[PDB]
Amino acid sequence: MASFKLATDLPEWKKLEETYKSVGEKFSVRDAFAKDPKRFEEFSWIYKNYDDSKILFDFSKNLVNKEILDQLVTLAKEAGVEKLRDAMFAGDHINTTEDRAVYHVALRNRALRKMPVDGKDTAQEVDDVLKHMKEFSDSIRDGSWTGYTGKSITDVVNIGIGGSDLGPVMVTEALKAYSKPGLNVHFISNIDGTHTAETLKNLNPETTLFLIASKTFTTAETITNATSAKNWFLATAKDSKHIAKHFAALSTNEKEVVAFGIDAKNMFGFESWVGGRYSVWSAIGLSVAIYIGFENFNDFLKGAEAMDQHFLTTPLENNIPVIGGLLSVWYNNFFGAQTHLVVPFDQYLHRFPAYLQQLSMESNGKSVTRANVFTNYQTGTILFGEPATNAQHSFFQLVHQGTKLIPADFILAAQSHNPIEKNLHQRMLASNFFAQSEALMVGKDEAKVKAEGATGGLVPHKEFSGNRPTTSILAQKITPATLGSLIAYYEHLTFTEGAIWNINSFDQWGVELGKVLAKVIGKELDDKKAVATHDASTNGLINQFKEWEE
Amino acid sequence: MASFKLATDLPEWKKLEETYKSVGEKFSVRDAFAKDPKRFEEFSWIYKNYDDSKILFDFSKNLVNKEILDQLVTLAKEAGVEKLRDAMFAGDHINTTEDRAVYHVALRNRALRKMPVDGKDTAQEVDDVLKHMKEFSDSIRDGSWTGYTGKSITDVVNIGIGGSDLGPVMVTEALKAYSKPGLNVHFISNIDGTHTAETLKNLNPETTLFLIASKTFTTAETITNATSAKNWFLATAKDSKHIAKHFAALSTNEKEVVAFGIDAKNMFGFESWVGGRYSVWSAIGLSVAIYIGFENFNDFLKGAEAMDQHFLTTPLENNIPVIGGLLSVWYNNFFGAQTHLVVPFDQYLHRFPAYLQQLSMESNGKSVTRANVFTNYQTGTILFGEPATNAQHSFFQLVHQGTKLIPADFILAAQSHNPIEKNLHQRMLASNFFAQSEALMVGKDEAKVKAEGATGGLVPHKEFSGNRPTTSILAQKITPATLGSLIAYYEHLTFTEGAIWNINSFDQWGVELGKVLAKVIGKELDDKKAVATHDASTNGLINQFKEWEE
Ligand SMILES: O=P(O)(O)OC[C@H]1O[C@](O)(CO)[C@@H](O)[C@@H]1O
Ligand SMILES: O=P(O)(O)OC[C@H]1O[C@](O)(CO)[C@@H](O)[C@@H]1O
Ligand SMILES: [Cl-]
Ligand SMILES: [Cl-]
Repeated sequence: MASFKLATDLPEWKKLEETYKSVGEKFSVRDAFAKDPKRFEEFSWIYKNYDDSKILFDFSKNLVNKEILDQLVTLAKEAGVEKLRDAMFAGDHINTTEDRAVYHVALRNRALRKMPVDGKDTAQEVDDVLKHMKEFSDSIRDGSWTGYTGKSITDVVNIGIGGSDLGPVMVTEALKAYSKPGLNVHFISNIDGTHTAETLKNLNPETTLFLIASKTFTTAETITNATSAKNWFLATAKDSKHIAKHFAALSTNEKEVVAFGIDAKNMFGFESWVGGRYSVWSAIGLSVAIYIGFENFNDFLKGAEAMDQHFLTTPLENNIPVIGGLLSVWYNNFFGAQTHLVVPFDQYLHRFPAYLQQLSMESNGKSVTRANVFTNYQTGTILFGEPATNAQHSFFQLVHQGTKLIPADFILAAQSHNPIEKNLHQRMLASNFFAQSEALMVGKDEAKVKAEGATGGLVPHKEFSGNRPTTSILAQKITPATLGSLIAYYEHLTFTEGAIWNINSFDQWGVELGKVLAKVIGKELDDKKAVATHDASTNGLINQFKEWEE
Repeated sequence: MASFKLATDLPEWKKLEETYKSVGEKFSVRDAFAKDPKRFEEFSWIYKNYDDSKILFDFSKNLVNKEILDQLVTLAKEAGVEKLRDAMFAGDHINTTEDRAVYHVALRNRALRKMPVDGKDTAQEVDDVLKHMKEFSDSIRDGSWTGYTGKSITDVVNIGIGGSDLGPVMVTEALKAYSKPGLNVHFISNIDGTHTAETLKNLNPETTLFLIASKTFTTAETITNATSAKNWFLATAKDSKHIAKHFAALSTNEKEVVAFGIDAKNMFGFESWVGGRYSVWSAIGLSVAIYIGFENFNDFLKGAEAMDQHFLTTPLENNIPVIGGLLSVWYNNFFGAQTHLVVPFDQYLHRFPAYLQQLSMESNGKSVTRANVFTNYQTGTILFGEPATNAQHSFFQLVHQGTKLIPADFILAAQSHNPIEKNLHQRMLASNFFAQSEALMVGKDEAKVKAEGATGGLVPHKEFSGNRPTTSILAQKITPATLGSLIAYYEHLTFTEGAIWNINSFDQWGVELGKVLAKVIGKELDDKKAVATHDASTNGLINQFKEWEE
């Protein structure tokens, strides 16, 4: 049980409402730098990773000062962020609505600390599956695991959706510099048949390995897609006994895996207490281990592990994911900003925002607290983004000159995996990273617009308000370890947010209605008889489809 | 000059504020269907394309009725949406801040109507460039245009960013079913050197064609990327005279094209009155013409042309892009929703939301009206999305159970280009399209949660508010013509929004400050001396980078 019902009940929440009116709403970042010559030092933190690599988190261009952050910290203490965190790490069933542990932290327990669920250490069982993942990925990569005609595997297709897809996609894209030429990964996720047809078009069944990734192993799209891949494989291979060399499963559900015709020796298991949107660390990351090798995958886990130890052991006021979460609440609940922009100045990280969208929004898009009452305040933010410099030429116009507050996180690596032309492109990329946050803060007033040459009614069109907040995250390099630490940062930021809002960040009851309603309609699409069983819009859309379908 | 200063000054705006309080804020869609047995018929419209194909636009699950829509129409009339539209089509300089025509409509004038800028018909000059595009793309595709060693082209790389990139990417992805095996398109856009290195990795200079796409032909990232591709080509080809077989330009700026070492015969020109985010219809779409053939590209243009004729000639109250724009304003300015979700139930359309993000947000992210005063009300929405069914497993949890209003557009084709398994996947995909909008509208109350088996404090966690609005857009098939009509729909929706807000949807002054600030910093990154020329955050970030860079 929670210690409180609603976040709005916490005494510091009421205090922050007043602080918002007196100091927050008209906060001047320019004035803050001028008041405090140590602002950068006070509002930036160096994270040191397990391998002594570093990441600078600079919050100093945010609409925050010591007064405000101290209050947000007091709010975090009243909301029991620490008690909930420690319960999570203790293996307690803090996913209250499903009565489950929340133990993604245990997936990357490479130190083999004691980490019990139901009073039973999980360290060894997690480790065993990783050992299996190492053996199998090494086999694929060295060419000793051969297909049904005795050939080495050249292509691996992950089939899965949401938590079983976005992670493998994002991380294989992000760490693509660590891949081996000739060993390619592919993804089928959408039920849209285009996805199957386009992905299998040029693949050879003799040298293609499928990974069927589903926590439940009952997701409608995934089982259907896996059946279609099995059909495609057998159209060439003919005999079902060959499936054992070409189909593995990443799942919690051994029963359904085996019922599907996948051998238990080819299952890479995980438990219920791994949420899908926190599963890349598990068996789900097998595609990653194959693409870039197990040791790199282990390094990614150990980056998460080090950020977990940071989150667990650091006082709130210096606790980097906590500070990120506190600013989010500040913007979401006091300013009323609805969005949170995440912009990697990194092409490899192009699918990093899409990944964070699930982690953040599926966790925190809730309307009911742990005391089982409805919120009377905003919960999860809408998270979006694209890589820079692309994003500068898409929607940054609105970020600079629009009417909406859009808290933004910019991410850059100091070193590129691709330092072509003796780093000409890298320095240009970096210059944009620095200048965009600079621009958003400093703006450009009327006087400067006039000095730069505009007259009359053109003048206001060229003004920049400035005072637009950013968080800058500078890594040395986007290694596996760095990426693991960065994801864990957003995981614990997400944690802090949900803890303050007193929501359950770890369930997803909101997907069930669409699932049940789609099955009903799917049966109705088995003929071309007009339907009148729904609302008139749903009926009209279905009936128009029936007239227009093949 | 504008007829009014601020949208908030229009008498109907003030009326709508009252209508919002009395009827809008607590609007019940369920009650609306029960009051009006003809609601679906009254709030849905069939668009008929030039080829007699059709698209159903169903607005009936929105928070609107006849009273509200009539008021929004009166607002559109007070704001002079029609006068501004007709000025645009007349070739008038409605891009007031740059004193330019806004004439993307003239790019797809395949009927060769008289469409003058500065009193001079553009029909023939636009047509001439399309004839050049047809000849050249036919040459590439039939193999008669050979590289410097006499081989046919196998790969085409578009180099360009923002308006010069997102369109080519989105449309080649969307219409990929119409492509030819062995003739591939690639994109370099980011200045991040990863983008160049990864794209050119496996290409052969002897059979690779570059399209340097830049309206200005001065964009820093694009010229740098084009120089790098020219370096890569010449590392193999050795002699600069071979460039003429491997480099074309899509630009307004012949001077800079020629200074770059591209031959004028290999330039595909367009004019200043084509905004980048409305340029795919121009020479910029050359990659599309090569990928799927000129005739398919012409069909795409003629789809835009037909939607333009719809927009131009239809009374507001039946004018489909107008209705979409009016609902946007309703949600943005009366409910205070900050976002607009666009979800294609279509894998090919995976980059359709990212494209719309520029069109919408770069157009409408403005704070200054055509009367040259600052707005005191919300302008552009934050547009985001991913394809379904993927999006259902990412952030739809928040769309169903979060605390934010998120107006959503769902798009489905009744027929797939990939109807595998006698349409098993297609019917499943469609069932999700229908069920998601159904679910968002109908919700699930306390009583039903109890009937379905929940007790005690679990009950509220499983409730769905419902009354969550969607627009459903059902096409027969995503042909070129359909896609052209769909983009033009968002273009004219964007138009309507900007017209009501009295902003200039056609400039982008907001990108200049970041550009100027990045050049300053770029010069500072040419050494490793600490810098103190900026704010302390910008200085600290730069200095940390200098310590950590290669
Ligand atoms: O891994 P599974 O069980 O196929 O589920 C896929 C996804 O669908 C959800 O259950 C519902 O969105 C996600 O949380 C999950 O990641
Ligand atoms: O086509 P160009 O001139 O290289 O410009 C690229 C993009 O950058 C902008 O000028 C600024 O974002 C866009 O409007 C444009 O599409
Ligand atoms: Cl603002
Ligand atoms: Cl709501």
